Amino acid sequence: VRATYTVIFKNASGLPNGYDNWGWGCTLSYYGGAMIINPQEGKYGAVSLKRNSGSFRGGSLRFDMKNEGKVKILVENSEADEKFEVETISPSDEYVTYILDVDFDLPFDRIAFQDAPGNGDRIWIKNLVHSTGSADDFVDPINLEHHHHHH
Ligand code: NA
Repeated sequence: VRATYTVIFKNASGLPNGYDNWGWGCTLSYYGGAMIINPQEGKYGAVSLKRNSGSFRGGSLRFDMKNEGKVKILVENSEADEKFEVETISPSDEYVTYILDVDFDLPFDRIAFQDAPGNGDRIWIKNLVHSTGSADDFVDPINLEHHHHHH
């Protein structure tokens, strides 16, 4: 019952180690540790972070995000040709941390962030982690590693 946390990236200066991007309709740039998604207008651009090898199953996704528009979070199984909408996130000027249960009943090898309104709103992502356990049971190894010196 020990949860496995998989840190996908903290600060990004490029595509996460062991991942490719199998989305469309965006350009990517990296500054301030953020993966900066620039969707093109009219494309509903997505970044689909594709594991080179293996799959996650269930549990929960943790990440920081700011975004000028609504963002659709998905997981996908490449082999089964199956997508699952995890959540749609409202616009925010400031980074907000989300921890979201993945209720998909299949393994997933892809985690996607999509420009839902398709108007080209930018999206900024940092600190992407997967846990095998639930959102309520998530003990963030990222925030824990900031305050370890104190308590
Ligand atoms: Na844009």
